[PDB]
Amino acid sequence: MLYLVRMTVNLPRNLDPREEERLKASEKARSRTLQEQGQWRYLWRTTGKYGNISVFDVNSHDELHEILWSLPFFPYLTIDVEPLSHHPARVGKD
Amino acid sequence: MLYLVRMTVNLPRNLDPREEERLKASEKARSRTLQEQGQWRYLWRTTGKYGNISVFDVNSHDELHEILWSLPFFPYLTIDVEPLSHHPARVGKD
Amino acid sequence: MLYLVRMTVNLPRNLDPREEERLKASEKARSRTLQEQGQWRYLWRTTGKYGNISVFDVNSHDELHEILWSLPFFPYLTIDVEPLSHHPARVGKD
Amino acid sequence: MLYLVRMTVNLPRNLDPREEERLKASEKARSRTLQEQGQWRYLWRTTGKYGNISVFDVNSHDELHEILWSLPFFPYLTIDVEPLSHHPARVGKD
Amino acid sequence: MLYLVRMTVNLPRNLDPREEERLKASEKARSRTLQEQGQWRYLWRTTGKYGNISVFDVNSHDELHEILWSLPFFPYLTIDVEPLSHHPARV
Amino acid sequence: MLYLVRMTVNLPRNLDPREEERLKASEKARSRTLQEQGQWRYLWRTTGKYGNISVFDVNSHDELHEILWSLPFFPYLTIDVEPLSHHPARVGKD
Amino acid sequence: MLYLVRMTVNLPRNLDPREEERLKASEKARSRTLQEQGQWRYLWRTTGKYGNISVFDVNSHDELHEILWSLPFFPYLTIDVEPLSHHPARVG
Amino acid sequence: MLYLVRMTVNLPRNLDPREEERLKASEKARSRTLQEQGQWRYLWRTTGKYGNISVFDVNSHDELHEILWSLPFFPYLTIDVEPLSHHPARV
Amino acid sequence: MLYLVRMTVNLPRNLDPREEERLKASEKARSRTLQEQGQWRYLWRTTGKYGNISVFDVNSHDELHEILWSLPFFPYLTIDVEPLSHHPARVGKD
Amino acid sequence: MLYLVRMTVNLPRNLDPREEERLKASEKARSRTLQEQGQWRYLWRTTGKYGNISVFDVNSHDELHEILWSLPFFPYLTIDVEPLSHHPARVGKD
Ligand SMILES: [Cl-]
Ligand SMILES: [Cl-]
Ligand SMILES: [Cl-]
Ligand SMILES: [Cl-]
Ligand SMILES: [Cl-]
Ligand SMILES: [Cl-]
Ligand SMILES: [Cl-]
Ligand SMILES: [Cl-]
Ligand SMILES: [Cl-]
Ligand SMILES: [Cl-]
Ligand SMILES: [Cl-]
Ligand SMILES: [Cl-]
Ligand SMILES: [Cl-]
Ligand SMILES: [Cl-]
Ligand SMILES: [Mg+2]
Ligand SMILES: [Mg+2]
Ligand SMILES: [Mg+2]
Repeated sequence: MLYLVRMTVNLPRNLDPREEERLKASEKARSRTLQEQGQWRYLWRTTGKYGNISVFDVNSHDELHEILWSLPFFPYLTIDVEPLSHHPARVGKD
Repeated sequence: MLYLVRMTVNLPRNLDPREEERLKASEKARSRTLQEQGQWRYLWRTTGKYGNISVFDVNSHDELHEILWSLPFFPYLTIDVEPLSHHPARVGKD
Repeated sequence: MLYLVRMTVNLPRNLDPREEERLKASEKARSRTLQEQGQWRYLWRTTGKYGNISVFDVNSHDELHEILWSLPFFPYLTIDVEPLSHHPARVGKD
Repeated sequence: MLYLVRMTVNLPRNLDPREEERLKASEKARSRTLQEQGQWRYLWRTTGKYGNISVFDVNSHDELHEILWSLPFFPYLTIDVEPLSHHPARVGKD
Repeated sequence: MLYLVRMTVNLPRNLDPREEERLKASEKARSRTLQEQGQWRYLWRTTGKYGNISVFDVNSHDELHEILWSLPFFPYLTIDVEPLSHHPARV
Repeated sequence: MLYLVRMTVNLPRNLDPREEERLKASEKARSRTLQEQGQWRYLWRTTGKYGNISVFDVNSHDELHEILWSLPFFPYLTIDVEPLSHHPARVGKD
Repeated sequence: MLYLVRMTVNLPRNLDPREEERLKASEKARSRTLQEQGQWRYLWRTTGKYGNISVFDVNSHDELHEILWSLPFFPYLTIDVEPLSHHPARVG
Repeated sequence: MLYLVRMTVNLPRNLDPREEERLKASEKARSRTLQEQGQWRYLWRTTGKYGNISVFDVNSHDELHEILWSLPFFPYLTIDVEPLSHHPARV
Repeated sequence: MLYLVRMTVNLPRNLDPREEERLKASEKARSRTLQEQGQWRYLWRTTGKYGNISVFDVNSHDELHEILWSLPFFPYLTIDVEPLSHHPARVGKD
Repeated sequence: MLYLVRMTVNLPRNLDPREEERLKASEKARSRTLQEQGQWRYLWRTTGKYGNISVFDVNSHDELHEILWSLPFFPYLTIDVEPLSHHPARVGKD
């Protein structure tokens, strides 16, 4: 099942610069795994913005929740989740 | 380049049914052509709603504008256009 | 899996009263079938308003979409859909 | 009487880790008792968010207020409360 | 139980004038009985607006729903409902 | 003349317990005084929230501003003020 | 008592032309009176829009309400009302 | 030319008492000068809130900008600026 | 002085076709004159929309008001106006 | 490709005068270069606010994104990006 997921990142200014670097690296490694495995299907950045606009391909809401909750950035994210359906006019794969 | 495009459809209440069925057919035919040609890259239906969420891959704003203005549904659409950029953490193709 | 679904009903003021009564009877019959078959899991009235707050239990976004699209009231509904996940603190049935 | 209640949780970043862990266990024990007793009728996780959607079954607005005010998380919650009425098309339990 | 209820009225421009007079009289008669009985506890008009801001006192959500749905104006109202609780500092 | 006033409270997290309780005590005392004198005509708690919905009965906007300013909570309140007029269909007290 | 009042005007497209010119003349005459009295204290037009942004100067909310309800345009107006208080830094 | 200006004030919670005092004093002195000179034409308090609604009378957008930027409170203000035009019904 | 002006066009669906043609021709001729004279300094279309986003250069708010009020499309426009100032970092023309 | 870009600036309250002076200087120098090279086509101040309205002229969304990310002010900016198209009624340069 497909979901459109928007994430806005607000890392705190008083965040320790050294922890910030560890967080950033952990986040990148985690999104790599998830893209390689296919759950994180598309990953784009809205032009001019931090954060991402993505499509996830997972088999349940619970799975999507666990993936998002697991992200190192989660405590600093604002997330919007929108289910996507097959469009009858679609030519090719969803 | 990539654009995330949301469209919501509000067809007039007083549309003659013979016109409405042919308008829907022409819209579907036009989106088919655009998907086949590659400009309309992804097309999804907003779950529970008469609209679509799409990704267009076109070479200019003017090209996207002309494509949207061309749609049979255009006079009845509410459209939001968001430019998408490459995410540095992307694994694979944009 | 579960979805929280809000629906608000806006029937046209010019609706033939006989057609309005037929439409309402059709809507009520359709929601009965969907509740008996288990997809329409919970159904409440929004106090003071002509609408409902519901919980649907289906196997895909597409299933939910087809169900909502099929409702006799669909052309007159404003619908919001939100996925729900199992809460780790839940004691009892979902 | 039933109420739909949305809660979003924003724990302070400067929360002492032992304070936080015990706050989390206290919250879970409290929601457990309220669910066992029936006042907290349904509880779901908002997919992708630190929060919940709940249905409470209590005898008065005052009873609901006291329950919410008493939750360990209350000082860190954003709460929305909406009364629910019995829907005439309901087949099955509320 | 108390509820704060806001109502905004939008009567259609194409309402038959006689029908509009009758509707207004029916609405006023209905709010009169509900206020006399106590369920419609307070009724104010928002300054500058064709609406009301009210407090209802009823025994359940279902009772309030039936009362609101019963109003002659219901098809033309935008309604917001908010539960009110006793304030511990109330004197 | 009558005003509907909504207040939401956001106390600082960094208050010593003694200063927090003193603040809450001063607030309660101030609201008691205004209620006894009649300027604070009605006072209700928003179910599930730390705030109030109130009706003030005062002789000028200037008087209302000074009253609201004078509340110990003022520096921590979000306030909305709405003038109320006598309703021609009213039967009973304002 | 001072109030900041915003009004946006939406006349029906199907208004009889004669009736519409009459309504406009009645509105202008009514605002003239209220301005002469000082109750409609300031009257401006938001640049680019059909309506007004105004300050009213009246004794009570109820008086303001009757004034607004009285306007020939009232059925076609969207109105926002905000109370204004004396500012301690005001000079004059 | 006239402008309707809304200002909402959010002073830092960490300001020194003495420093905040001086800052408020500087703000009040600046608004006094601007009102005496006529550029700050009207100044009202938004009832119940720490803000103001103002009308400015200046000769260009650039002049208004320089005036607002100069306010001691500027870093702590949220400002909305609306150009006002002469109303044909103004007496 | 300069103003950013956004305009969205909503022509009635019940316009006689000749009237609509004349209206469009009149609008285009009026915007031509204003651009040639310099009051309408810049004119762009928001991609995907029937409107424009423009910069006007006029000597007063009243002058802008009269120009906008003059437009044949005025009754069908939603307009937003915001003042622009010379930016101290600008290199090149305004 | 033209883009309309709004930026609002929120500099940290704790920057000392020399930090602030240097950051502003760096931002000004960066915008100078971008204007000289033609990517930053128009630049105006938002009257009464610490911000700007700009028109950028670049060959891809990614080019704009890298330019915005490169600004000294970027961590402190709120940015909105809107694609612009050529308007059929335009007389003059874009
Ligand atoms: Cl990200
Ligand atoms: Cl699930
Ligand atoms: Cl579609
Ligand atoms: Cl282009
Ligand atoms: Cl329903
Ligand atoms: Cl929770
Ligand atoms: Cl009413
Ligand atoms: Cl309170
Ligand atoms: Cl007007
Ligand atoms: Cl009054
Ligand atoms: Cl102020
Ligand atoms: Cl246009
Ligand atoms: Cl002017
Ligand atoms: Cl800037
Ligand atoms: Mg007209
Ligand atoms: Mg048309
Ligand atoms: Mg604006």
